[PDB]
Amino acid sequence: PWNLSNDEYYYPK
Amino acid sequence: VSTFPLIAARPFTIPYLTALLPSEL
Amino acid sequence: GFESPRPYKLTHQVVCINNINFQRKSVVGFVELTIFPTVANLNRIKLNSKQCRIYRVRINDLEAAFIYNDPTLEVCHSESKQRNLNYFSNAYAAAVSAVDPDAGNGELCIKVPSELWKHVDELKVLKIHINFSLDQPKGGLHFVVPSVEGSMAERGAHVFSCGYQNSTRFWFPCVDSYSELCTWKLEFTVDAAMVAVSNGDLVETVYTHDMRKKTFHYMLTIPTAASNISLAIGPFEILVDPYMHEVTHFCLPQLLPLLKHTTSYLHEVFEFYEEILTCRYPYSCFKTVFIDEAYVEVAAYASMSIFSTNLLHSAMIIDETPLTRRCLAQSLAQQFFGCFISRMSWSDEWVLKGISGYIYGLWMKKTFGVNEYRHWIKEELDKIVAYELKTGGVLLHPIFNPASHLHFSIKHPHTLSWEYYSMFQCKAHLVMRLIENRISMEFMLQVFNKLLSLASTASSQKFQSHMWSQMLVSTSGFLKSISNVSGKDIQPLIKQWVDQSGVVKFYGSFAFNRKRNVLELEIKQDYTSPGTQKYVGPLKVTVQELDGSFNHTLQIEENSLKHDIPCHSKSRRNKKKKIPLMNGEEVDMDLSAMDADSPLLWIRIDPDMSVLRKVEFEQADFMWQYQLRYERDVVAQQESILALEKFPTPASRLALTDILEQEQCFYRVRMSACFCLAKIANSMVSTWTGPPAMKSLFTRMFCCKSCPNIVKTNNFMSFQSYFLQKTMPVAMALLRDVHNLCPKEVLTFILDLIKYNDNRKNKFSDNYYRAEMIDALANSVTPAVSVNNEVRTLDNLNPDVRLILEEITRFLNMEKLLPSYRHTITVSCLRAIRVLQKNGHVPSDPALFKSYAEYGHFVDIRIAALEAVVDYTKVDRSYEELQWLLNMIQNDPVPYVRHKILNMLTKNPPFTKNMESPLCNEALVDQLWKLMNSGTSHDWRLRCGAVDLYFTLFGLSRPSCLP
Amino acid sequence: GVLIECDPAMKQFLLYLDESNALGKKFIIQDIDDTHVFVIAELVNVLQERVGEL
Repeated sequence: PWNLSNDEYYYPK
Repeated sequence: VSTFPLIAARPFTIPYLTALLPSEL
Repeated sequence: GFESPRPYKLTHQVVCINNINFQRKSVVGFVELTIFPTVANLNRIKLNSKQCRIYRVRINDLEAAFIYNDPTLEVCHSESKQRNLNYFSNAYAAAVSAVDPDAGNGELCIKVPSELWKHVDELKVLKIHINFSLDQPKGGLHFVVPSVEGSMAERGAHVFSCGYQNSTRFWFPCVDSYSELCTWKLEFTVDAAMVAVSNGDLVETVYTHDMRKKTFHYMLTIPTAASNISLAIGPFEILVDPYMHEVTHFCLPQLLPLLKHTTSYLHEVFEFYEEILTCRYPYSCFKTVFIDEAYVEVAAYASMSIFSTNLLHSAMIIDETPLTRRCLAQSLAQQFFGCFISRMSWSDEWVLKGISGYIYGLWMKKTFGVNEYRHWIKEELDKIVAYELKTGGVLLHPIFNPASHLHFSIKHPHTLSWEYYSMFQCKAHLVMRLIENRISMEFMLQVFNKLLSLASTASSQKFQSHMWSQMLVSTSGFLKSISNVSGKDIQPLIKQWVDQSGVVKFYGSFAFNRKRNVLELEIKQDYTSPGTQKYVGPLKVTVQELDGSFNHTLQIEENSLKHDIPCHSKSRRNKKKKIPLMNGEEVDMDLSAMDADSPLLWIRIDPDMSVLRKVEFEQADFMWQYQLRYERDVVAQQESILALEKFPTPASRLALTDILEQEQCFYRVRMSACFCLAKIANSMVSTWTGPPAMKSLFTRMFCCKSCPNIVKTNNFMSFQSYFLQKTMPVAMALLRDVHNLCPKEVLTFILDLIKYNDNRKNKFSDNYYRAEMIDALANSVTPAVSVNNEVRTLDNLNPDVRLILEEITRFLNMEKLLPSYRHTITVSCLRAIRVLQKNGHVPSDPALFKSYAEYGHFVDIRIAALEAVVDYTKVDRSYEELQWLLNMIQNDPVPYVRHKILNMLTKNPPFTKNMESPLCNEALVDQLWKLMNSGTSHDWRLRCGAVDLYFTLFGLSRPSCLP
Repeated sequence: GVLIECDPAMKQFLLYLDESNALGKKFIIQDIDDTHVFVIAELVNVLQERVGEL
């Protein structure tokens, strides 16, 4: 129901 | 009937009302 | 340039519908077309019509003579003894081409009266007034009339236009092609308590003189095709969007709060699609209708979308919010690029399907994150390589057979198999991602904005198609607009991935030369398989060495096999320094497993998925473990999970367990690591030291600190440990002991997870977690040890299975009194009873599933019960159950259920062509040939499903089991 | 290759000649551990001259 992709740890910028 | 009795499946006339609607709200 | 295949040009069409009778399932109406002949001596005018009884036709208020014949009603003659499928496919393609409006043809042939020939030679207007009647439609308009008494608005009866592609001929006579654009005037005289939703904007709503009926007048000034015109008449609850005010949402009665919560996100979808493209939404209104017994889950017409009510959820329902959200998003993407910009031929359909799927993927990227985007792209690519290696290949943009490796003709959308249609849309959006890879994303959005801007300057003119054909896109126009905005042409990429119909297969293996410090890759292609083709372009490879991550481009010509790339130092093993990753960060790695002589940690062939490929790389197991742990790409973590199943060493168990414990890993990687850890644990029995896999980890993550066997009370507010918590016992139940039976330590753990479940404290529902608990109980069932075919009775039941059977009986009976959101526990319990019947535990009796597959049940229960009956008639070779299923295909009220029964009977067939079965009569061949020929003549999706079933059962040649 | 058994403290003596000799591409082709090294066949007799200083 939300983002749930830990994007700040895989693509930090 | 004594061991594992199942309530028989009855058809609804409008099944989305008993499926989709929340009962505790 | 667009030149019409029709000798006339249609300007305006009036569709008036009166007397919608719900008791008799009947509509009456007329249709008035305004055509301009482009060639003199027009004589006959050929229109499209199915199922409508044509009463009278008047051309310019003069009585004209029409003749009707539909060759697609009975495709081959009844007295032809042919029984091969290639004959039927050619005859069906010829029959569909004989009613095709994309040629000059059509089903209703009207003869122009003689006195109008001096009006038609000097090219002046003709106004054709047909009045018709649908007596009891088997297609097109679907009447959902419940059997509660009361008025038709009090019982909840409604009509909606169903079908796919050009299926508007099924409810009024038209020119049912996507290339005949005209303006529209739509009047519907419905009951006073009902509302009629259609395309355009509602100009007025007048009462009738008795005030018992009212007429809805719609006007559509944007020139759309007849195939984009829809209708939904019912007692709908109206809800104006509180954010965007031209958007109205219609639901069935008593479902207004679900509609309020569900359609509350749609303004963000509108804002996204209007800011990546720079055109505003082209239509003046937007209407979302939610209905019962829908054809597809989401249909998109001009200025209107028709969804099923099964998408409506409340605020406490998770695991359904993203699915409904993305259904709304792809309906809006098709509003932009399937309904406003239309198709010039049946070729150039890949352009529209690709642009719709590509901008919907951009929406998914922004909304759910880049990691969910990469996971979705990888699952679509795996889907297409599985389908294309299975059967032939999908050919985007064929030239008119061009694809003769497959049992249907690809000249028309209504002869395609449904799986081919799904893979067509899937491959179209992946090829559009490839075009974005060659020509950057901002130039791609500029292409789409140029197409939309040409269409919207075209959409406001009044000239009858002098300029209205700029709203139709083609392949040559799309490539020319790409070449206009970028200066590069993509003709090699178009020639390889569109015109050629194949995917590539890569087999890679490396060797590190220590002397010259090089990495010798060895990439060979399998190009002799039936689905494959040969790749000769460039190929990216990413090598992670101790000095960092380096990309290399390899030129893979036909005679190429060995590619020597250079390697860097190994001075980050001399000092302990951090090894820099693919992104800017750097981590501490345990280099004890690495080779002493090689610096390279892992290799990835084609990391960005820049070709339509299937890679089979041969790394070492420590390289797969390093790629699972320290990679910053989710598709590489998924492929390392997939490749670690072949290496059951305890270092791989440590790698997957460290992935499972790790938050800040993407959650769908940990959900895969559960099943990979279960498979590895099953393979290293008689070596496993401590408890079963993931149990201690479950008690560490999700149970109480003071009580290890009592689970914590449910708080599902994190949405990543909720998914991991509901997927971990399902994988944990696939554990097996040395005796091939599930251990009683994991089964007891799952039963204690079921008993101590308390959900009185979270703001979310528990139906999916409990349904997954039933799925975990079903996974633990091993086949029973029947002796001398002993009858399975209650006393000789397994002591393990009696607890499982008690739990699923309790769950199903409690669902009968307190139902779940979409009867998820009914579906899970029916699936588990079929699991217990598939092994020798419960008697193999289909009567329970036959009672759950009746008409009055919810559609998820129906398809789960019918899946159980299809599995039963495959295993027990039942003749009467197959006749039951074929009868249910012939006469069921819901056509989605008929399509699903044909689909499930194709996926899990009762016999294949190789098998000798008792169910290989001439009677079954005659029944299925009659089902292809007649019987399925009203749907275009049941007929392709019957063709698929006949192909799966009897093959392309003459049925063998025949005189 | 040519298996050569040596001393752990003497293994790095042949590695310094690898980074100094410009005859071939690389002297040591595979360094097994601390008491086993490999070599293109040609420098055992030449190494015997360096024993006077070792």
